[PDB]
Amino acid sequence: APAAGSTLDKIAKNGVIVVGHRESSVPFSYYDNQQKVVGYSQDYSNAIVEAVKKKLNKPDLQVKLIPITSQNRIPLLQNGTFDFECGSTTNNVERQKQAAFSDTIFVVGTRLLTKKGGDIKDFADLKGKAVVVTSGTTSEVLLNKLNEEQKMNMRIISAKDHGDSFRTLESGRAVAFMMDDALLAGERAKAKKPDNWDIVGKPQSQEAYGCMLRKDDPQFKKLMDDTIAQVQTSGEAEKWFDKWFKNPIPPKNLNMNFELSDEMKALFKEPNDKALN
Ligand SMILES: N[C@@H](CCC(=O)O)C(=O)O
Repeated sequence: APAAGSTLDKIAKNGVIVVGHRESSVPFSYYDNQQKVVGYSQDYSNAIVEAVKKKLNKPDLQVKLIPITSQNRIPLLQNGTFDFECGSTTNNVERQKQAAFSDTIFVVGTRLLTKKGGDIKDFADLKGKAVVVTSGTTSEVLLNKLNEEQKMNMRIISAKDHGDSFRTLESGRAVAFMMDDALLAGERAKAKKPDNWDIVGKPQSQEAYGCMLRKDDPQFKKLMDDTIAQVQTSGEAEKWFDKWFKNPIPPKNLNMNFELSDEMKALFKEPNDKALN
């Protein structure tokens, strides 16, 4: 039975499960402009919600969706503003000190989005340039460290969410947008002129996405991991990948045209929660 102070206990006592979600993490957790929060990662959230309803024997359990940001996700998680979220949050050692993560659901490389006809081809070209990044992300940490350690004299602009960062680039307020490659492609898919943007540069890091939940809650993590494991090992995860990464997706019916890496296929065979950092 759920111990006091655990998430399942909180949900049962409050009579509702609070699902944190993203507004601009395409195509993981975002608004489809059809009144729904959708995406590859959100699909796991829905599966986890179903598992919770079953586990607690509450078929009519309330489900409340609350938007979160890269910057406020941990503080909101810690005071229980939301119970868990599946989106584009990187699982790393530092964050494990403040939260817990489910088995890995995606892997990304941190790169740059910039104009095709522009002069930015790699990270070295960013010296003395204006670069935008989303507040509270691993890319912001990496970019600031690179700026300091390599004395790049970059003017770093920190935006509230990925769409804001992209629009900063699109409107000429920055020459490049540094972020997880999948997210860069996601913002490009919503651009006024998608073809005008290229993802370039050597990845500054390889990062694993995991649904995030509160730390020291083994029972809720188990429920989430068990749900993820069945989705991945059954072949359902790949079907979700194809839907969100190989077919037209909202809100502009564009295609990500991504391919599932052999590494991801290996993980789907045997799910695990190892932080890549
Ligand atoms: N995955 C990175 C950037 C993307 C995001 O935060 O939504 C992070 O967790 O910081």
